[PDB]
Amino acid sequence: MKTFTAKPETVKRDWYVVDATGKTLGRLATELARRLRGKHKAEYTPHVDTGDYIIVLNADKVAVTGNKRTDKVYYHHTGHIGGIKQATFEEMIARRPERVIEIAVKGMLPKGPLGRAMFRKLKVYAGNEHNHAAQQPQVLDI
Amino acid sequence: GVTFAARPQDHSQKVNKKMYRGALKSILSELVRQDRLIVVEKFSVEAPKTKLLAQKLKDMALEDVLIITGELDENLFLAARNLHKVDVRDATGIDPVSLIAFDKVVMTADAVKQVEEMLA
Amino acid sequence: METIAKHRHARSSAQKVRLVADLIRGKKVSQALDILTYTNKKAAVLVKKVLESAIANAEHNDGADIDDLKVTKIFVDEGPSMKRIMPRAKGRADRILKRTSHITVVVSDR
Amino acid sequence: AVQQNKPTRSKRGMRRSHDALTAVTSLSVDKTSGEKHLRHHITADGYYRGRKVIAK
Amino acid sequence: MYAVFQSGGKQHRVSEGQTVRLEKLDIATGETVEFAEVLMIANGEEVKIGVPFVDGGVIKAEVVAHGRGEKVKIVKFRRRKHYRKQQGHRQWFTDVKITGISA
Amino acid sequence: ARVKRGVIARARHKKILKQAKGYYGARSRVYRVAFQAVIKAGQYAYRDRRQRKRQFRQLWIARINAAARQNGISYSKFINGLKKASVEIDRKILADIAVFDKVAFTALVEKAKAALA
RNA sequence: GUAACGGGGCUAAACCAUGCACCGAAGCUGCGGCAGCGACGCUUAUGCGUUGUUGGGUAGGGGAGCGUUCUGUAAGCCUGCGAAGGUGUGCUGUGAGGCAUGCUGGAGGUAUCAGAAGUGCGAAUGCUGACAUAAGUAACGAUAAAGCGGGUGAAAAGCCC
RNA sequence: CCCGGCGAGGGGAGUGAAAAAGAACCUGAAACCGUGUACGUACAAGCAGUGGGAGCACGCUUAGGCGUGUGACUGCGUACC
Ligand SMILES: [Mg+2]
Ligand SMILES: [Mg+2]
Ligand SMILES: [Mg+2]
Ligand SMILES: [Mg+2]
Ligand SMILES: [Mg+2]
Ligand SMILES: [Mg+2]
Ligand SMILES: [Mg+2]
Ligand SMILES: [Mg+2]
Ligand SMILES: [Mg+2]
Ligand SMILES: [Mg+2]
Ligand SMILES: [Mg+2]
Ligand SMILES: [Mg+2]
Ligand SMILES: [Mg+2]
Ligand SMILES: [Mg+2]
Ligand SMILES: [Mg+2]
Ligand SMILES: [Mg+2]
Ligand SMILES: [Mg+2]
Ligand SMILES: [Mg+2]
Ligand SMILES: [Mg+2]
Ligand SMILES: [Mg+2]
Ligand SMILES: [Mg+2]
Ligand SMILES: [Mg+2]
Repeated sequence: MKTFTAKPETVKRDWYVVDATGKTLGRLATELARRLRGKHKAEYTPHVDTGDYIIVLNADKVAVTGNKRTDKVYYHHTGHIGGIKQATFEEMIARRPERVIEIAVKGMLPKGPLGRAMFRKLKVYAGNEHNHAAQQPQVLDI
Repeated sequence: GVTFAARPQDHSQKVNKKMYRGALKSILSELVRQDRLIVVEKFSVEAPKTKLLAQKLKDMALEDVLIITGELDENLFLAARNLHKVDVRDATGIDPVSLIAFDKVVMTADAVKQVEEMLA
Repeated sequence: METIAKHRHARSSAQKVRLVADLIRGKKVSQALDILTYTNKKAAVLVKKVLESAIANAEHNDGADIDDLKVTKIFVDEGPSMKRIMPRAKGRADRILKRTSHITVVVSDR
Repeated sequence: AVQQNKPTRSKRGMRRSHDALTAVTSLSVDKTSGEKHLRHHITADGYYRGRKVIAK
Repeated sequence: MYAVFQSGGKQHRVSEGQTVRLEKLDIATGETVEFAEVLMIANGEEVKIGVPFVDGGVIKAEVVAHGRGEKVKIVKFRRRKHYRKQQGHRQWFTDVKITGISA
Repeated sequence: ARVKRGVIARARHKKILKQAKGYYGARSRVYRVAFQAVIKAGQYAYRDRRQRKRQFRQLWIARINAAARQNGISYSKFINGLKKASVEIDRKILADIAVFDKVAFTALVEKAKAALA
């Protein structure tokens, strides 16, 4: 007999809301990447996106510990001459604060097509209200 | 060329005389045990005619046989040269391979005496 | 009815001929002839002669009415290659392949 | 200047993909002679835009 | 109602009337077999094993056929060391139809 | 005597190319390359017949851990509860149950809780 | 080009000490099967019932097999109601392989048991024949120069006037 | 008999048991090159497989699905001598 494998035309996905008022970054993106990959559903399948859709708001109000507001540096390279660009945490807060959540989740998610496809289910916003009320989102508590 | 070319080689083995004679003793004993051996006094015909020879083999109910003689008859050898399933030989000129190959073997009684003297 | 015509041992490369054949594969006969007529290449000349041969063979040996006729199958296989010596510099020589083609055109009505 | 591996059928298709012929399919019909020709080009019968030249 | 049991060193969940491939058994073709080492029986209300081997639980089954499985290849190969082997294998199976479930 | 080799060579080559249908290019067409990739396919077959067991077991354990945390307990405490409840149900069947019949799994969790505390 | 945890990331997800769980390999166990070596009884390793044990492996030693060509068995057997070879499929054994058959082919092949080998190819910048590759790329052979009307001709920048 | 240039080559007729035996000629493998159908591929990287596996198209039926062709996605994974 053959053990169950999830089928992408049968997948029942749901929608959730995460308040990010004052939460811890790594410990939050933990639960986020978990719910996006589908490690919480009993019908998990490693090659089928079996997670859910998550809307995280107040992404500007994430907390980190220590001097990571000052000393933790995000680096990226262009591909050019000496094109290494660095930015601190509060520089990312001032520039585009959703990038912190998005890069942390993308790092926790796998590399490749299924990782990017389940990363597509992550919607983050800096404010407190949003334009996605039509999907009947249920509050996630964490 | 060929990597190791061939030469005209003699395939003649060496046969021990006692091994040869014991093989012939055993081969005739096994012919008797297979009941493939018949002994009569006289076997000849006084005309060189394969018609007469084939009629005599029909009267003896014989198909693929081996004739052996005490001494050799002109007309008897002439009547079975042209017959493929039948060879006619002198009692000296024998081979175990044709002793096997032919379905039954018939022997002159004088040839039986010469064979048993020749084996001893 | 499918009607076959072909040209063996044409003195041109099948690579060059399939460039012409890919224009008129599947089209009608009249537009096919017009495209070959106003297409400016050696293989177009050759396949125009082959296609006119196909037209005539279809008209003559079997079912007529050219007006109800479409270009259906066309394929250009490669043929044998004539192997010549070309003298290059410093005493050496190189093989030369005068590549040929088998041009086959099958024409039918429906 | 020479290669180090042998290229493929697939690479040969990817290179010859654009080396493919574009027909004209835009022919024009002369009013007078009642035949067709290339646009701005003359007929074999000395006609162009209705009027007449050599027609040898 | 469905049943979970132990047959060939491999546990199996099954419903009533289902055909299950198993390991080789010494039993004949048309002989009826039973299993009293059942682990789970379920309905709207279920009975699991607390300690194993359900009290009233029994599975009646019928052997349908015996056979040999799909052949698989074994290739062994040491690169640069001048050694390779190959073997072939088919695993013996018995097919059963599960007739009866009882508790 | 002199023996020619064509028929038996063609048989062996044809057998290997039969085993190498569906491969990319010279892997399907050329003996000197197909004979390598079939042996490598044998290596990977000999490896992955083992690795099916690891990969399916970690799939099963993932689904059991997910459904156990749905019913409010961890995988470790759940397996410990089954071993102290003397339960010998394996992870294949538990995964199939935790997919299909949730309530049976919930009752197994409650038995593991009662065996734990 | 961050670049001194693999990474994301962590004030515990780090460190010292303690406990109970869990994961985790081709190790161990469970099932089913093969072979070798013993050790056993009917019986003679022909085998059968267990039971113990072993089974990574280069150079290399030993033991057992398959398949091809030819000779005897073969003036026998198969074959024009279709042989060898070629291409597919299905079945079979641990293995080299075998068996039945469709299509092609159009006249030879050979069971069983023995016998003799030019007896099994991926490699040696191996030899011969064929076929791709760069690729429709470079070049088309002194930079002394060509232009037009007519003719032949299926069609002419080159041929003729 | 027809097309084509009084060609090369071809389609019919026809001989023949056979023309896919038509003079490059018995059989006609492989490399290589085409044509048609089915499936996949245009946000996705690496000895191109293997293992799992969704979907698509056919062939079977005891009609549960066993079979073939394809292989979205995923774990592992650096040819041979
Ligand atoms: Mg990874
Ligand atoms: Mg092929
Ligand atoms: Mg454990
Ligand atoms: Mg294991
Ligand atoms: Mg083991
Ligand atoms: Mg065992
Ligand atoms: Mg060994
Ligand atoms: Mg022969
Ligand atoms: Mg060289
Ligand atoms: Mg060479
Ligand atoms: Mg050019
Ligand atoms: Mg170039
Ligand atoms: Mg150039
Ligand atoms: Mg140039
Ligand atoms: Mg010049
Ligand atoms: Mg002049
Ligand atoms: Mg002619
Ligand atoms: Mg030829
Ligand atoms: Mg021929
Ligand atoms: Mg895409
Ligand atoms: Mg990898
Ligand atoms: Mg070698």
